[PDB]
Amino acid sequence: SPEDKELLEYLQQTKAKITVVGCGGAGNNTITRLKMEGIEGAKTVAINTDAQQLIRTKADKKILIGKKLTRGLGAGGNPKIGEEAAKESAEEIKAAIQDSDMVFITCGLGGGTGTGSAPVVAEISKKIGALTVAVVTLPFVMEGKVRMKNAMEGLERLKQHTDTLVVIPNEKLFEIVPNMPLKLAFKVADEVLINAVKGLVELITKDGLINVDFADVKAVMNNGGLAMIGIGESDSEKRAKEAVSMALNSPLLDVDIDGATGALIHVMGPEDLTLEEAREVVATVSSRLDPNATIIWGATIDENLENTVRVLLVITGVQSRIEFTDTGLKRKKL
Amino acid sequence: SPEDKELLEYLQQTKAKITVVGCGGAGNNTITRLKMEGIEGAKTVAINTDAQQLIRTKADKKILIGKKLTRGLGAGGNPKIGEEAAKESAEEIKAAIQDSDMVFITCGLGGGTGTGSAPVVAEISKKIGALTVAVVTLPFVMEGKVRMKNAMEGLERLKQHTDTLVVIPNEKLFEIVPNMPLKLAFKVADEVLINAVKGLVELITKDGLINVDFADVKAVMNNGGLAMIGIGESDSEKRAKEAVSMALNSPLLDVDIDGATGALIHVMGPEDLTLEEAREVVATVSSRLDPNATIIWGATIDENLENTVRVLLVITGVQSRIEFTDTGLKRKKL
Amino acid sequence: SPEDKELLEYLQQTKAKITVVGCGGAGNNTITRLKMEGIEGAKTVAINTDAQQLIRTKADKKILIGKKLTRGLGAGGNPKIGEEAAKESAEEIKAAIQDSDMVFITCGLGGGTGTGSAPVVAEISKKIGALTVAVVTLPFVMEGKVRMKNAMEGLERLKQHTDTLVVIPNEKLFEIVPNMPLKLAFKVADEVLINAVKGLVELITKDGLINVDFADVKAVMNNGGLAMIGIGESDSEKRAKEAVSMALNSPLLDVDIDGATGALIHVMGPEDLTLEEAREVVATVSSRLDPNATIIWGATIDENLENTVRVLLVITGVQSRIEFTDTGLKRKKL
Ligand SMILES: Nc1nc2c(ncn2[C@@H]2O[C@H](COP(=O)(O)OP(=O)(O)O)[C@@H](O)[C@H]2O)c(=O)[nH]1
Ligand SMILES: Nc1nc2c(ncn2[C@@H]2O[C@H](COP(=O)(O)OP(=O)(O)O)[C@@H](O)[C@H]2O)c(=O)[nH]1
Ligand SMILES: Nc1nc2c(ncn2[C@@H]2O[C@H](COP(=O)(O)OP(=O)(O)O)[C@@H](O)[C@H]2O)c(=O)[nH]1
Repeated sequence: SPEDKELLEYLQQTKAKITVVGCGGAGNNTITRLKMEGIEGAKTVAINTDAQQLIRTKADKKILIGKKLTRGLGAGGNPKIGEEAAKESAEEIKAAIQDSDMVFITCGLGGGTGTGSAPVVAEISKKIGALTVAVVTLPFVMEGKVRMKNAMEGLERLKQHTDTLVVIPNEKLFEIVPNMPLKLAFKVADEVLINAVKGLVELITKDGLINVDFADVKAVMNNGGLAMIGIGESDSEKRAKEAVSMALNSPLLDVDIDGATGALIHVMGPEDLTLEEAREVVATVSSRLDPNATIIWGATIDENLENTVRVLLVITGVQSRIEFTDTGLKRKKL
Repeated sequence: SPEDKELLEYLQQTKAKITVVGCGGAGNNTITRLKMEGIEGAKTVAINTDAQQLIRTKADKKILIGKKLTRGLGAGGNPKIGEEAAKESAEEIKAAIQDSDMVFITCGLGGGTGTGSAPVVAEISKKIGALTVAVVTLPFVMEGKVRMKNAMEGLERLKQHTDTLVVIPNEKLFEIVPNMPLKLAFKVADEVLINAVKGLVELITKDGLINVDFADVKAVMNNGGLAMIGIGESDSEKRAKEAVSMALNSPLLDVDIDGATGALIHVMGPEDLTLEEAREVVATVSSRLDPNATIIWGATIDENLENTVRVLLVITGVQSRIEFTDTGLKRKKL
Repeated sequence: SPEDKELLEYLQQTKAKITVVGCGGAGNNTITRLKMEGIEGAKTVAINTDAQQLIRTKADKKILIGKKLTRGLGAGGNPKIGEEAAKESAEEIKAAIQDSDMVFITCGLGGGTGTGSAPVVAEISKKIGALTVAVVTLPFVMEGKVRMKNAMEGLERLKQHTDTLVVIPNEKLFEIVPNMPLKLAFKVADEVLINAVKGLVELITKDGLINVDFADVKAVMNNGGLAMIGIGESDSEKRAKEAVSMALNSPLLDVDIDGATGALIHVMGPEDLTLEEAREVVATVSSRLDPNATIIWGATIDENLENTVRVLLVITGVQSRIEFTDTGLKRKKL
């Protein structure tokens, strides 16, 4: 029977179905790059309340949300509209992430479409029973108080309908290249973003020097509460050791990780990458979290990655370590 | 791309998408006429719990609701059944008004299908984020106490899922042609209805001596609370002046309009209609509402409208001026 | 018009649309038999969280629920998973029972897919406004305390989204053939089940010596609260009298029926079945319930039913007569 045959086939699926949804201009901007630089095994869905941005975007599926609310003309920086536009198009959004086993909601918090629609796309995803993960940034302080109070509130809302929520405070990007002209500001942030997102998807989707079990990912990530990134990499010949300290020290991991469970580690390096450098990476890390943290890791080889090995680090469940003030992420004072 | 092309096209839409849903026998009866006399740019959806009436109706789309509840055999005057039949067919109803920018729910309150299903079609419409407007009548007192207590309760329910709700008390039709035999009763009511409904749709959809901005309509109507009609027209040569006083005095505007915001004014007249008579119309009106009422108006020319100019008047947000007793609309006593 | 023609046709439907949904292994097992032995006018839908069982099943439609939650690999005896798998696939489940006028949810309570998914399929059915009926069993005591505490809780949950819920305690199967080896245990239970389910469907769907009005069924069954079965049959020549006492005495009707309203009686017999034996059957029964119980009955002739007449008995609204302890159905002590 065509139903039995279909059933049989189902059992043969070997790969997890990952869909990436970018919201608003920045999120669409991100989707456009993954769609070009390629995002190993993942479909891209861009959703915007602004038709012009949506149109100049490159994605697998485009959805103009808020068609009656907005008119294809933007949400004017208003999270309330981003939200209704998304609520108004729930069906359509859900129909795009419907078959995904895992869904990543990415965007720049602070605007109206992203800040308002991300929590909506997230709650819709959770309903269809998918692994809901958000890799989202916080505005630069230069952008002002209203942009951040809005970003904060969005983060809070996004917290409730998210399995794991990865926050990247653009402000620390300045702790990485101190005298950056706002120009690069958003170009650096663009980079960090595409890394955090691609680093995570491939860690789960790209064949490495280890089989990384989606069932494990789902296990851990199912409870990443509030996670934070760490990126590091060494040109030198003591790579692993330097790439993981860089990472463990990135100003992006702006949190006290001592009391942290779960972690996802992706070491990427050239063909001369060793399962041992990977392990070095993993233990230097394991050595700093709760003694029982569940750690997911993988190791992939990157063509264009010269003599270097990057080390993406996603430390989860740090929400008790942080303070959600409507002025930003404040490292908790107990 | 077919998605981009589509997106582009979207931006070119110039006309608001209006769908008119008539519920129950009277509502279906109304839809049948708009479908014939033509309702400038608006699709008609008739929904009934009675297959026989539905069948003899003329509409763009027909929906037999309550197919399992009822069996295509009516709701026997019961609002409770009108409601479940509609709740039972929500999906189907929603699929018919799904793309509308604006939805009009029309019916004769007092029966079972209309009284029960109108609030359901209204809440469904609001969910899809459309401009939900109801042009609905109240039964004649001859019909009795049960018919009205049911109509009242329906009006209340309809209040919660409606952007603006236009009430037409058939009882005042007698204040217009005093010794009317019940025959005409429903023939007069039929007229007033088709006017209130067509007058409003064309005001928004028919090209006049002024561009009427749907964005303005949505603004005002988005808050018409409880509205009431006024119809007037003058054969004479001081038209505007006579047509707007007639209107301002119609026994149908059975409410204290002094404290009213928003209003929609549609003056229709022969080709010799002036933008000035229209303005006369509008100011005589503006002069009687809150000094800051938002007034939407338009002016269209009607072929078959001899030497006359009709003046439809929809005064909104008068709900504080009225008393909802389960015996009818009582002009509030503060 | 194709819409009018369609409407017309609708009015001509003469038969109620019955869909039977079996959940989990036992439920799928049951569906497989009705699908083969044939279930007079009823479509079969098998739903399972385990692909292997689903595949070896025979049904009109198969649905693998919990595809993201479970992975086509079972629910491991967990009701919590049976539930999420079903909640996760609500749309798909609903799309299969969507046009039914009546829906039967059948399964063996105690496992994870059935116990968890039956209440979900039931609440979904009630939403589409269908006659929701469950013919479900309770585990044998040999299976242990956890299997039953889970079955009990499922029964409770199933109570809330069910029009009438028919419980068959497998434990009393031993009061019928006392020294049964667990082998037959489940083979006897298999029989009783296929009878209770087919007996009820045909009583409503198979042409007998009486027109049984679906409108009556819906009336009664709409309020069967907690029902219990009785099966009996006589080889002899005083059939009716013996078949109805057997039935009235079956250890399966483990409840005090004196205070019971409604009942459904299906007497099946050979071609020499009399409308009078049927009436004998019905009055011996009527004589023992509340003096105003609404009794639905029918009478059908069965080819392969030698000189015998079976008598299926479904006595409804006995929930006040029973005690729901998380160790089984205890005949209430007031
Ligand atoms: N990385 C990155 N962030 C951006 C970019 N443009 C804007 N943002 C950030 O994202 C936030 C929202 O901007 P935008 O994406 O335009 O918002 P929306 O379209 O209204 O949802 C801002 O507060 C910025 O910090 C961009 O090109 N790259
Ligand atoms: N204008 C108008 N009103 C009607 C007509 N028939 C009934 N009504 C009114 O509408 C109410 C409901 O009647 P009907 O449309 O038959 O109700 P339903 O079909 O049961 O929902 C009555 O109480 C009447 O006042 C009609 O032909 N024209
Ligand atoms: N009649 C019958 N009952 C069964 C059969 N297998 C299991 N059961 C009963 O149904 C309950 C659930 O078993 P199963 O159908 O495997 O559960 P599930 O697949 O996990 O939902 C058990 O506790 C048994 O009492 C069978 O073949 N026939």
